[PDB]
Amino acid sequence: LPPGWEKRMSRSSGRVYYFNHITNASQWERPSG
Amino acid sequence: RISPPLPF
Repeated sequence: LPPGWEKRMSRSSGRVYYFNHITNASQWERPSG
Repeated sequence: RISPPLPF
């Protein structure tokens, strides 16, 4: 995954979700499928 | 405050 994809902790489930600020997209589910 | 809905 591109450098812009960070693994960041999400509020509700306490989950490690992938946040990307280059696309500004946010995926709890895996970006690569 | 910024928390995502899951794509599934």
